[PDB]
Amino acid sequence: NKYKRIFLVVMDSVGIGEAPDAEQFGDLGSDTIGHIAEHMNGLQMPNMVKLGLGNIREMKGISKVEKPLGYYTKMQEKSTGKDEMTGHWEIMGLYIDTPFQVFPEGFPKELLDELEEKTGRKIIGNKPASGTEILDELGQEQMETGSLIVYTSADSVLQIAAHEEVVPLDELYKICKIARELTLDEKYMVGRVIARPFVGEPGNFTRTPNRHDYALKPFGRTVMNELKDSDYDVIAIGKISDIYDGEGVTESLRTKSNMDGMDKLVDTLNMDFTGLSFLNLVDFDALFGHRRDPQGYGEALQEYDARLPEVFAKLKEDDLLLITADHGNDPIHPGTDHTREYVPLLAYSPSMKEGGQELPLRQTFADIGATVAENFGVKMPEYGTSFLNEL
Ligand SMILES: [Mn+2]
Ligand SMILES: [Mn+2]
Ligand SMILES: [Mn+2]
Ligand SMILES: [Mn+2]
Ligand SMILES: [Mn+2]
Repeated sequence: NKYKRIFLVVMDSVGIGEAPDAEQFGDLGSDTIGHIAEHMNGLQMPNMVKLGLGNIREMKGISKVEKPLGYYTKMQEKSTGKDEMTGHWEIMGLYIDTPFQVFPEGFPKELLDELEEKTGRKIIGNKPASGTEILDELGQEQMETGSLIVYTSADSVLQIAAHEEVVPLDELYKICKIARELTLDEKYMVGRVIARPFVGEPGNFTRTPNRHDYALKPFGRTVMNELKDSDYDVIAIGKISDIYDGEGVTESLRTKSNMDGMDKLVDTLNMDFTGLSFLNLVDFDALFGHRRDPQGYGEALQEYDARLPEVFAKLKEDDLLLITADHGNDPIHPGTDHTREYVPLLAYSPSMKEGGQELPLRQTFADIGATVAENFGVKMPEYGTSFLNEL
């Protein structure tokens, strides 16, 4: 192998400006890093700058450097959709024609009618809401009636809440499996069904850790599958295992925050492994992008950047660091959905004694998968062109 270890970091939703096909999505004018930089009167990201972030694109507080530590470019999404699954699945070598849908006005009556028909239960709610909000509003009615609270987030999810003392957990799980079956339909294609059991009394409801998820497997065997099948380590950090439904994962490390994510990345740097360490930093998307909070997003990016020098110090000559994103989620954009954007790509190894250069623009996210596959000598993905030789 050229590199013994590849550390892949997805800064979730950290887009670098509208893609050529942004108009189709209602995403004209969308710039995630750029609008955040303007809100902050200049972003403080000196370590990303040293890597060459400004060399990809100059933004307020983010300037180009004469000698970037590593190679740099941006990537264009080839798949139809801009959702959580699509971006990650493409990164690992796939092409996804069928997008996962979001439901800002709730689910179609046709879907909910069939769920009622199959379960013999009434459905209430049917709106985007946080767990706390929907239980405060509907928890009591749910307890008294034995109905199901169905709700969604700003991402492609269908969540079903029921009180543990009113609907047995095993019955809730059975209902979620039915919902999972009904939502494998492009009429209303849902990424994830989530059981949301709760306990307590009116005015004091709490969700329990008895949450179960019902996810879809990637539409194809991924580069992670190939690595695992060839006895390489595939260490998933954060939501990565969930996103791929465990496919090709050899170890999964749960994280509770972006800072915790970086701690787990550092943990993997300290591990003797051969293969891929794959981190998703989700706070950018989950806390700040969807909530249209440019201040919080900017603070999070600055907190993330400050962690990087320790990562640089720990990288070995035969380690490669790859930093990218999955889509955009511009915190100063209408609505609550993602934005169709280019994503940055930074590729750094301490063995790059002369620093890096500009790479040709990556025409699909699958170029990452192709590079990883070529490095470890496993079956190449159907899509994607490796840039390993350029490094
Ligand atoms: Mn838009
Ligand atoms: Mn994402
Ligand atoms: Mn999202
Ligand atoms: Mn050196
Ligand atoms: Mn390309």
